[PDB]
Amino acid sequence: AYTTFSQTKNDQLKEPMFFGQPVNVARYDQQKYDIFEKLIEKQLSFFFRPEEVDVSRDRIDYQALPEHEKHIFISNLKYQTLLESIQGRSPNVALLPLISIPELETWVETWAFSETIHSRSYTHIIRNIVNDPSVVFDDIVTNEQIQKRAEGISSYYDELIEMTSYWHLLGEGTHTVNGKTVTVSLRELKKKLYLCLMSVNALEAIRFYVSFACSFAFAERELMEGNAKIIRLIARDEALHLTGTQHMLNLLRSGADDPEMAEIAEECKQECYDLFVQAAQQEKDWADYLFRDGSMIGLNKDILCQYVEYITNIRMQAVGLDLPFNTRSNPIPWINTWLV
Amino acid sequence: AYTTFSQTKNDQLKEPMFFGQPVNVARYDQQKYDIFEKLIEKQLSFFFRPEEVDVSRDRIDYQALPEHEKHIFISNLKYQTLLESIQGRSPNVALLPLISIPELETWVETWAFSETIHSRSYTHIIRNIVNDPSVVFDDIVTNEQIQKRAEGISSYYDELIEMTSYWHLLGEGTHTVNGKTVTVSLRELKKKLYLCLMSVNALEAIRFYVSFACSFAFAERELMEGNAKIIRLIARDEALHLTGTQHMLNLLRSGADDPEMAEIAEECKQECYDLFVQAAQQEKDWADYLFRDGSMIGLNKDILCQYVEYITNIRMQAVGLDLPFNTRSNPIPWINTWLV
Ligand SMILES: [Fe+3]
Ligand SMILES: [Fe+3]
Ligand SMILES: [Fe+3]
Ligand SMILES: [Fe+3]
Ligand SMILES: [Hg+2]
Ligand SMILES: [Hg+2]
Ligand SMILES: [Hg+2]
Ligand SMILES: [Hg+2]
Ligand SMILES: [Hg+2]
Ligand SMILES: [Hg+2]
Ligand SMILES: [Hg+2]
Ligand SMILES: [Hg+2]
Ligand SMILES: [Hg+2]
Ligand SMILES: [Hg+2]
Ligand SMILES: [Hg+2]
Ligand SMILES: [Hg+2]
Ligand SMILES: [Hg+2]
Ligand SMILES: [Hg+2]
Ligand SMILES: [Hg+2]
Repeated sequence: AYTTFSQTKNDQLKEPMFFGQPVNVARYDQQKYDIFEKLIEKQLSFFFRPEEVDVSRDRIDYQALPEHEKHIFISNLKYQTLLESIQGRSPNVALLPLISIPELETWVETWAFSETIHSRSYTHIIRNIVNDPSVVFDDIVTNEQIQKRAEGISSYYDELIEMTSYWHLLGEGTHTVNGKTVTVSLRELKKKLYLCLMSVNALEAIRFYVSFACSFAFAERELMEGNAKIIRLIARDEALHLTGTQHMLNLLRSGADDPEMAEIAEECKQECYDLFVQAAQQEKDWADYLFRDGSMIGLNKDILCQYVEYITNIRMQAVGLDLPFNTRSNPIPWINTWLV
Repeated sequence: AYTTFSQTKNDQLKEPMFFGQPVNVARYDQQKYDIFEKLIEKQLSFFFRPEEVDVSRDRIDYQALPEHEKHIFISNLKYQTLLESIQGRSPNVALLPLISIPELETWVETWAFSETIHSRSYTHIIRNIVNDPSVVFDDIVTNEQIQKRAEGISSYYDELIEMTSYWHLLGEGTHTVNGKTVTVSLRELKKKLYLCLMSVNALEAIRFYVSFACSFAFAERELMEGNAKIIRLIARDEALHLTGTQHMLNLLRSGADDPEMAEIAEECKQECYDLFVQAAQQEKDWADYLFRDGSMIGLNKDILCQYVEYITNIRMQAVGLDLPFNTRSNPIPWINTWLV
């Protein structure tokens, strides 16, 4: 079972990242993997207050926007708000019960906390550009075009969480529950974690970044500048989150942290590849719904699909997956002015 | 049954604090109880960076400190470190999966996050006053006297977590797990959550404050000035945390939230009372160990016991419980100087 304070004195430097003894003492004078301590420090140094950013001129810019451009901006904003809602709670609920080294535990909480600041940031923006925020927030849960993503994301988390509970409650083996056989395998749980981490890595590395291009395109035309300033701060944080997931995945696949995981990762290689491409395709399909009533200056369906493939190739190569698209240089070099 | 993003469009203003539909959209433009949004805002305004606080002078003070005084200072520090390690992760693992309103969800994550900063604060202090931090940190896990005082904390959380897992996995009813009859009652789960909350209230409002008195006793001597600055920052946060738990508990008691919780609070009033009496005794029994090699002017077993009864009565009255101890004046008025 899981415990909030394992009574066994253990060498936290020798535990695997996940599935080892639950973390007891929270100390930061030493780490098995210093990268996580460096990320905690950097993230703490990046704390910011959304409410302090002036977004008053965004309201007029928005109202002045053509109806199709308002649709593009608001749709994108809703999607970002959805992702931050999930990322503020999920890393904690899903990973905290499985982490066995202190630096990773605190990094996860720090990462999750920064995501909640991002959510508060979007509330700040929304309240400053529309008369009734409720209109926007309610459309997030039910928007068909948006939910054809949250579902896939929430699924990986939910499945991992459920299997984690069965593991902590019953342990490994073949069990019976109300007339049904329930099999609990640590190997399958480890796979569920790897798949979930790969999914979150794509979320942090591609899903967020595709939306940033949408927001900064307005900023290039000197519009929605308050929103832009807030997005730059958020993007600065996501870069850290992506560094974290990449290190977790690379440490797990190399076999240096857990030989079994490396074995499992090699085995589900094609699955992770498809999972990554699927996310890229979902971002691609959004472009259609996004630019249905027309596109705008500096951004269109074609340019967006190009950027998705460009970014996807980079991210997949970063975690050892084959490149799914033809190589090319950045289709929108101007984005570099706004990104880390 | 738990999900990271419930697909049902629900009015978050009408959900109960706990056990309702899992929070989907993280919005901060409105709230059922604005007190939690006010707490989030305040806690964010109190963000501080421990490592900035100079504690080099503390090393000198500590070493030049009389042996028995080093024992008192270090023992108190190790207990505080234990509580922060627990409080940094527990609210998230035990409460997040059960919260149903966005303002409370984020407050818990913000509260827990601040506790991790407190943990980092203690690493900063420990690493700077001792030659080998590993001796201190490892003793935290094995020290029978420390685990004796904290007995009951991790246990409560762990029980709530297991029962919560059974609830999410099997739902309400009587089940058969591996041939054993397992009963899952929402009513009983609610009781467990309520008692866990009263326990955390006692931890935040009593256990932390008794430790602050020991720390400030040195500050009164113009010693351990760096530690003192940090403890003042920590105390500032704990005041918000206990304000939060007192409000959660009293709102539940009022019957304005979940009607069943009002019934439960009433039914287990003797249990609530017993929790405090037990905790108070634990804090007192700790005196024997703390002052085993001698005490200090103004800080001894009798004074500690008087302070424990003093603060316990104050805290119990704040949540509507009868007072177990004889009424009395503050035995250490000098502490007011350091608090608030
Ligand atoms: Fe974010
Ligand atoms: Fe992120
Ligand atoms: Fe604390
Ligand atoms: Fe606290
Ligand atoms: Hg996931
Ligand atoms: Hg995940
Ligand atoms: Hg756009
Ligand atoms: Hg885009
Ligand atoms: Hg995989
Ligand atoms: Hg994948
Ligand atoms: Hg594409
Ligand atoms: Hg393309
Ligand atoms: Hg508890
Ligand atoms: Hg609790
Ligand atoms: Hg004390
Ligand atoms: Hg009860
Ligand atoms: Hg009670
Ligand atoms: Hg009570
Ligand atoms: Hg006493």
